[PDB]
Amino acid sequence: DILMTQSPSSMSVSLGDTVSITCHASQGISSNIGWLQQKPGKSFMGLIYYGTNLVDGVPSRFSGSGSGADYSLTISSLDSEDFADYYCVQYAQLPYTFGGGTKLEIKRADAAPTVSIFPPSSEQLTSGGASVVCFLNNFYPKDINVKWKIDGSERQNGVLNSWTDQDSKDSTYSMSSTLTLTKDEYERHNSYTCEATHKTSTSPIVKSFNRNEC
Amino acid sequence: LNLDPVQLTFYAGPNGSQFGFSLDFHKDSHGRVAIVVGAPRTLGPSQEETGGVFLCPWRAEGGQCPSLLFDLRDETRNVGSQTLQTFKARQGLGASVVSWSDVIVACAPWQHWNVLEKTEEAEKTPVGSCFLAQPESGRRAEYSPCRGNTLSRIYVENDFSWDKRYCEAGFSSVVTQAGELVLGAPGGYYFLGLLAQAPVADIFSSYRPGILLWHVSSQSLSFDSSNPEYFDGYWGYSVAVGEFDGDLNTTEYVVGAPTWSWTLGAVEILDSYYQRLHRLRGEQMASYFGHSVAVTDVNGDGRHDLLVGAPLYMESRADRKLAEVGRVYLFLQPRGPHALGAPSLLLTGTQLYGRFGSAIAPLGDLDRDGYNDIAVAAPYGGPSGRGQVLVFLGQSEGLRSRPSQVLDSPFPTGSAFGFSLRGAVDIDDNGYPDLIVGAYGANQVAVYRAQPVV
Amino acid sequence: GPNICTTRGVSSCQQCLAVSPMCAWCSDEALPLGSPRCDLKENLLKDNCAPESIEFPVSEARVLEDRPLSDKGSGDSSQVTQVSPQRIALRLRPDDSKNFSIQVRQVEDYPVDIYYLMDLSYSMKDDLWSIQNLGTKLATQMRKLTSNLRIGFGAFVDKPVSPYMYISPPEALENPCYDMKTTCLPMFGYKHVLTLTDQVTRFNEEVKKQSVSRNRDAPEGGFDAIMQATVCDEKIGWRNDASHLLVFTTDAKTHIALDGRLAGIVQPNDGQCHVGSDNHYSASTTMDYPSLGLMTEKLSQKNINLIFAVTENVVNLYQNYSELIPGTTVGVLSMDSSNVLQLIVDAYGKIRSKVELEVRDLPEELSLSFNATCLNNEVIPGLKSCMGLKIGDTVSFSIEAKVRGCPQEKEKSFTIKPVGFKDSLIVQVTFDCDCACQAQAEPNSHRCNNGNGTFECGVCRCGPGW
Amino acid sequence: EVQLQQSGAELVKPGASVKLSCTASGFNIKDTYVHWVKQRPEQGLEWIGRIDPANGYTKYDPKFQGKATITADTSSNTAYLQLSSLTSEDTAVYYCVRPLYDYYAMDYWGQGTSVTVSSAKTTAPSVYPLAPVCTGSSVTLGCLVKGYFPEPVTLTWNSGSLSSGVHTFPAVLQSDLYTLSSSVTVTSSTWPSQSITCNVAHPASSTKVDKKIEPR
Ligand SMILES: *[C@@H]1O[C@H](CO)[C@@H](O[C@@H]2O[C@H](CO)[C@@H](O[C@@H]3O[C@H](CO[C@H]4O[C@H](CO)[C@@H](O)[C@H](O)[C@@H]4O)[C@@H](O)[C@H](O[C@H]4O[C@H](CO)[C@@H](O)[C@H](O)[C@@H]4O)[C@@H]3O)[C@H](O)[C@H]2NC(C)=O)[C@H](O)[C@H]1NC(C)=O
Ligand SMILES: *[C@@H]1O[C@H](CO)[C@@H](O[C@@H]2O[C@H](CO)[C@@H](O)[C@H](O)[C@H]2NC(C)=O)[C@H](O)[C@H]1NC(C)=O
Ligand SMILES: N=C(N)c1ccc(N2C[C@H](CN3CCN(CCC(=O)O)CC3)OC2=O)cc1
Ligand SMILES: *[C@@H]1O[C@H](CO)[C@@H](O)[C@H](O)[C@H]1NC(C)=O
Ligand SMILES: [Ca+2]
Ligand SMILES: [Ca+2]
Ligand SMILES: [Ca+2]
Ligand SMILES: [Ca+2]
Ligand SMILES: [Mn+2]
Ligand SMILES: [Mn+2]
Repeated sequence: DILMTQSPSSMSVSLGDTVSITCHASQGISSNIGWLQQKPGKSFMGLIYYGTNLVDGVPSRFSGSGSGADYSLTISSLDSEDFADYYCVQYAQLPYTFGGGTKLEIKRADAAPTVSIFPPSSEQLTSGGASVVCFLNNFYPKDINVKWKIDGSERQNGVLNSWTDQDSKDSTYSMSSTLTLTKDEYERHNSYTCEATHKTSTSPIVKSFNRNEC
Repeated sequence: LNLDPVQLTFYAGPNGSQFGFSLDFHKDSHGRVAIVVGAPRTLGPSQEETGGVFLCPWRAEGGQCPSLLFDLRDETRNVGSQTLQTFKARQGLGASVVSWSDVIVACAPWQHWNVLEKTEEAEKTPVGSCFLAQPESGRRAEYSPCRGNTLSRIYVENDFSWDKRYCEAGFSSVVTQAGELVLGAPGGYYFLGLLAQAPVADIFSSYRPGILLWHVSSQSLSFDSSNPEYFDGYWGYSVAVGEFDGDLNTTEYVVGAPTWSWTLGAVEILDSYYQRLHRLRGEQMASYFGHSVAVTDVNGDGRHDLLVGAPLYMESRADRKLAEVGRVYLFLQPRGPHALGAPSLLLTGTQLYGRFGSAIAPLGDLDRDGYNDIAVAAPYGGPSGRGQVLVFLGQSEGLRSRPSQVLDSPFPTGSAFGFSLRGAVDIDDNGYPDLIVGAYGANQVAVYRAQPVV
Repeated sequence: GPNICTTRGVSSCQQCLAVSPMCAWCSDEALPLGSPRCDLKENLLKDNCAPESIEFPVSEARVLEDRPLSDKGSGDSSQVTQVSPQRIALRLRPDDSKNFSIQVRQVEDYPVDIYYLMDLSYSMKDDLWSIQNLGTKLATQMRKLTSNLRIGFGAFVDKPVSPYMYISPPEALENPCYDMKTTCLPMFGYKHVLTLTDQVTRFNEEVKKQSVSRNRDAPEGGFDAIMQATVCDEKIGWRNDASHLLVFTTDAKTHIALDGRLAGIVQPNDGQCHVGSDNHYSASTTMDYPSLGLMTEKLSQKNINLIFAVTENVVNLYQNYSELIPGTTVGVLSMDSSNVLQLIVDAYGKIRSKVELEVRDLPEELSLSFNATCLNNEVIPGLKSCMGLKIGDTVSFSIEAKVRGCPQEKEKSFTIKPVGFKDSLIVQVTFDCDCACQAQAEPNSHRCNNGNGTFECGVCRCGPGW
Repeated sequence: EVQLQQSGAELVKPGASVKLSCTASGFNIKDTYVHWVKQRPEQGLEWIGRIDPANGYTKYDPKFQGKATITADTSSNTAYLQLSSLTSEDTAVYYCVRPLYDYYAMDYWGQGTSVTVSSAKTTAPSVYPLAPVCTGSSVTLGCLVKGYFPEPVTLTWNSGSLSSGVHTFPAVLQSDLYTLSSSVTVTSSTWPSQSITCNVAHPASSTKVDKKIEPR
C-alpha cells in the first residue's frame, strides 16, 4: 500500500498568515491526490481533487500544488473558520490511503498553568475508592507533562489524563489528571503530589497535600 | 428561387482534410456571423490524421480560414489501480459541428478509448468525444459520455447489455434553444444506437483536463433494449429537435435509425425522457430511410413539420426495373394531439446513384412569402453526376412538388457537393437568409447569398 | 367508289402512301384528268393504269439467319443456337403493322460456372467442416445435367477496420481469437481462393486448408465480396458461354451502402475490380459497401445469377432483398451447410425454368405486342415471359410491330433477347415510305409553270424555295 | 443539493453484527461510487472499501476482508456497511463518501455514524464533590463523574447559572466504564460565601444527581 506522510503534525499560526501543508508519498501518484477539512467536532468537507482543482463552494484562498510524490496545500490569509483538521488522501492505487493529519492552532503568548490538587471526597472514601485529581488550567503552548509522586516517589500505574481543545475565548489549553487507588492503598502513604513541567518555567510547578493533615 | 448562382464565395482548407464535411453558422457575442467548418482528416502534430475545425470570418471573397485549436495529444492517467487511455489518431474531429450561442461543439466520432487493469482491458473501442469551445474567451471543455472503466470480461457475462464502448458519440449533433447538447451515438448498446444529452453549461463547469473520466449529473442517456427490431439499427445516425407534443415547455427529439428492423429504417419522435411518441417506418429496405432528418414549419401554421431523407430509395420504373435515385418524405404535423399520418408529399430523385435526400436543410423563408422553404442535396446527381442542390418552396398545403431553383456544383467530379448543408441565417445582413454548401471531396465550402426576388 | 385514298385529295406519291397502308399511286402519263392517281391497287388497274407505274409497297418480313435450335449445348466452340431465327429483315410502310415469330429453347447439357462465396466469420466455423467433400459430391450430381462444369471458391468476413475488427491487444490483430482458447486467421475483407476450374478436387483441397476469422458485429461484409466476384471477370474466370451461378452463403445480416460511415468510410463503391495479385480486396478499408442498385447493374452486365443460400433465421431478410434484385434465387441453408448440395441443384433448375423476353434499342415510333406459347401449344396473349419450364423445353412468341407515321431515319435495327441468354434475334427494320419514281424526278421541269416546279411521278410539285 | 444522511449512532456488544446505512438526498445513489471510511483518534483515517450501486461490484482493503460487507439497494436509494464479529478496535466513526466530478475522488461526506462496542451494562455515574485543601485571590472547585455507561452526560453548575470560567473535560474510558471531570474558578469572596452545586444528568439510566461542594 502507498504510505502518505503528512507534515507537519500541527502548527500554531495567526489570522492572515500564509501557511503551507505538505504531503509526501512512498511513490509517484501523478496528481491523484485530494485534500480534506474537518472542522472541530464535525464531518469532512472536500477542498481539492486531482491535486489542484477546487471543490465547488470552496473559497479561492485555498490552493493545491505539487507533482510526482510531493504535494502541498496552501491557505493565503487565514480566516477564523480555517482553524481545523486537514488530511491528504491519494487515489492513485487501491486501497486509498490517508495522511496522518494536520491541525491548525491559534498562536498566542505563552502562559503558565494554574495548578490545583483535590484529595478524595468523603463520599468516595466510604465506598472503597480514592481518586486524587490535579487540574492544570489555561496554559500555552499545549506541550505539557504531568508527574504523580507518592511520598516523593514517581507513580505511573493508575493515572488517567484528559485534555481540552483550544479554548474559544483565550485560546489556551487545559488538562485533567486523575490518580485512582484503592482505599486500603491510599492510606499506606501520606504525601501526594503532582508535578507540572512546562516551557514557561525551568522549575516544575508543584502542588501537593498530606493525608489526615489539613 | 432567389439564391445567387453567379457570384459565389469560396472558402477552402488543406488538401485532403475533407474541409466541408460538416458546417454551421456561428454568431459571436456581438451577433457577427461566421462559418464553422469541420475537416475530419486534417493532419495533427504527429503528421497523422486527427481532424480539425476552422472558424471562417465572413468575407465576400472567401479564402483561407484560421484554425479553431484543440488539444490533439493522446492522454493517459494511472488512477484507481487502472490505466485510462485516449487515442486521437483518425478520430475524425469535425465530422459533425454545430453552434449554439457563442459556443461551438465539434465532435470526433471515432476517438478511441481503452482501460487497462493488470492483464485485462476494456478493449480499445471508438467511444467518440466532442470538443466544446468559446472562441471569444478561449474556454475549452470536452464531453465523452460513453467512456467507461468496465473490463472486457464483465460485458461478456451480462451478454453485452449496456455496452457503450462503440458509441461513436458526436456522429450527429444538435443543440436545443435552451442549451442542451444532444449527441447521436449510432454504435451505442452494441450497435443499437443511443442518445446522450447534457446542458452545455454543466459540461463546462464539470470538466477539468486530465481527469478523462468524470460525472455530469444532469446528463441523460437513452435506454438499451432486448428488441431485435433495434439491433444494428444505428439509432442516432441523425438527430434533430422540434415541438411536436403541443407543450411549449418541453422539447421533443427526432432520431434517425436508417437500418432499423432489418434495414427497413425508421425515424422516431421522443420527449426529453426518451419515451417514444411516434415512429415513421421506412418504405423500402436498404433505402437508408432516416439518413437525414430536418424540422421546420413549411406550411405556415406554426406547427413544425418533419422531413426524412432516404437517399438510396429505388424508384420503380417500366419493365419491372428499379433505379436508385433517393427520396424525401414530408410529414405535416396535425392540429392538436394526433398522430402524424402518411406522408403529405414524396420528392423523388431523377439521377441514378444521385442520392437525392442525403442532406436536407431548412432555409427559413427564402423568397419572403410567409412560408419556410428547404434545400435538398443530391451529391452525385445532376446530368454530369457532379452534384446538385434543389430548392423547394413552402406553401399553404406543404411544399411545392417541383423545385424553384437548382444549384449545380461549381466543383470537379467527386466533390460530394451538398453532402453537408446549412441555411436559415442571414450572413451578409441584407434581410434574406443564405445557404452554405459543403464539398469535402474538394475541401471547399460554397456560400450562396439570397437576393431580392426577380 | 371513292375511299380515304381519293377523298383525302393527295398532292404527291409520298403523300398518297401516307394516307393508309392500302393506298397506291399511279405514275402513268396517259391518265384522265378527272381520274385520281391515289386509289386502291384494284381501282387503278381498272382504270387502265400501267402496271410498271404502280407504286404499292407491301409490309413484309423475311428471315436472313435461321439456324436450327441445338439439341445439345455440349461440344462445339459455343456454336450453340438458343434462339431462332437469329436475324430477320422487316419492311413497313406508314401506319402499317407486320408480324413475325421467335423461338426460344432452354438447351440441354449447357455449361455451368459455380463460384462458392462463403462467409468465414467465426459464426461459420461449424459450416466449414461439412463441405470438405462438396466439390466431388457436387460434380457427381451436376454431371447428370452438364458435362462442362467449373467451380471456384472465395471467402469473406468484414471490413478489417475498427469497430468491425478487434484492435487490442496487439496479439489480437494476428489472432482475433486471442481472448478465447483457440486460434483464427487475421481479419480479412474478401479473398479469392480458387479460380473457376473443371478439376473439382482442387475445390476440396483448397477448402480443407481454409479457416475462419472473427469480427465484432453480427452483420458481415458479404456485399463487398459479391461485387468483386462479379466485376473481376478474369480472376474469377467466368466463361463467355455458360450459366453463371454465384452462391452466397451466410448465417447473419449483411452490411449495406452507407453502413461504412461507422468506420470513417464515406467514398461510394465504384463498381470496379480491386483484387490484385495477392487475391485480397484492397479497397475494403477505403471504399463503402455497395448499394443494391449498383449490385444489380453489375450482376446483369456480367450475366451472374446470384443465389442467397442463408440460414432460416435470415431467410425472410434475404428473400426481401431478392425481390429488390430481380433474377435472384433464395434457398434455405442448414446450420452447418449440410444441405448446400441439394440447395444449389434446386436453384439451378429454378433459374432455367423461365424465359423472359427483353427488347433493346427499340425506336420511339415502334410499339410491340406479344403472344406467348408456354406448356403445350397454349397461347397466352399480352405476355412475353414463360414460367415453370424444364431443361430441354421450347417456347415461342408471336410478335407484331406497329409503326406510327414515318420516321426520319429509314433504316434502324433493334434486338430481342431472353434474359441471361447469349443469343438473340436482330430485327433489321426498313421504313419504305418513299416511291421509286422519286429517284427519277425532273427538277425545273418545263411541264410545270415555266420551270418554276419539279415533275416527279407524273405530277408537278413546287420546287425548293417556294 | 448533494447530502449523505447516515444512520444514528450504534451501541452494540462484541461478537455481534451491525449494519450501518447511508441514504442519498437530492440525487440518485446509483450515479457514482460509494466508499466507506473508518476514523479513529490514534490510527487516523482508513479506507474500508467501495461499491458501484448500479451493479453491486465491490472492492475492499485486505485489512477489512471478513468484517466489512458493503451493499446497496437502489430502491431505497441507500448504501449499507455491515460489520461482523465486532471488537473493541471496531469502535470508531464511520463515514460514507462519494466523489463530485472525478470518478475516483472523495469529495462529499456524510455526517458520520458513531459505533461503540462494549460489554458494559447501563450503569449510573458516581458524582463526588472536589473541595480544596486547608489562601489566594482565586479559588477552584471540581466535580468527578466516575463509572458511568454509556455516553453522554450533561454537566452544569448551579443549574446552568455559573457558566463562565468553567472547564468540563472529555470523558475517558476506564475499564469499560467512562470517567469525566469538570472544574470551575471564581473569586475567594464567592465561596464558601455562595453555594455551588454540580448538576450531573445521565439520560441513559435517567439519573440527575446534584452534589453541593463543601469545604474541609
Ligand atoms: C420481409 O417482407 C415482408 C413483406 O413486407 C415483411 O412482412 C410484413 O411485415 C409487416 C410488419 O411486421 C406487416 O405489417 C403489419 O400488418 C398487419 C396486418 O397485416 C395483415 O395482412 C397480411 C397480408 O398477408 C397478413 O399476412 C396478416 O396476417 C394480416 O392479416 C398490421 O396489424 C400491422 O400494423 C401494426 O403495426 C404498426 C407498427 O407501427 C402500427 O402502425 C399499426 O397500427 C399496428 O399496430 C402491420 O401493418 C406485414 O403484414 C408483413 N407482410 C407479410 C406478407 O407478412 C417482413 O417483415 C420482411 N422481413 C424482413 C426480415 O425484412
Ligand atoms: C395475339 O393474340 C390476339 C388474340 O388474343 C390477337 O388479336 C386478334 O388477332 C386476330 C388475327 O387474325 C384478329 O383477326 C383479331 O381481330 C384480333 N383480336 C383482337 C385484337 O382483339 C393478336 O393479333 C395477336 N398478336 C400477335 C402479335 O400474335
Ligand atoms: N440489447 C443490446 N444492446 C444488444 C443487442 C445485440 C447484441 N449482440 C450479441 C451478439 C454478439 N456477437 C458477437 C460476434 N459473433 C459473430 C462474430 C463473427 O461473425 O465472427 C456473433 C455474436 O450480436 C449482437 O449484435 C448485444 C447487445
Ligand atoms: C402472322 O400472323 C398471322 C395471324 O396471327 C399468322 O397466320 C401468320 O402465320 C404469322 N406469320 C408471321 C411470319 O408472323
Ligand atoms: Ca414540447
Ligand atoms: Ca406546419
Ligand atoms: Ca418561402
Ligand atoms: Ca443574406
Ligand atoms: Mn459471422
Ligand atoms: Mn461484421
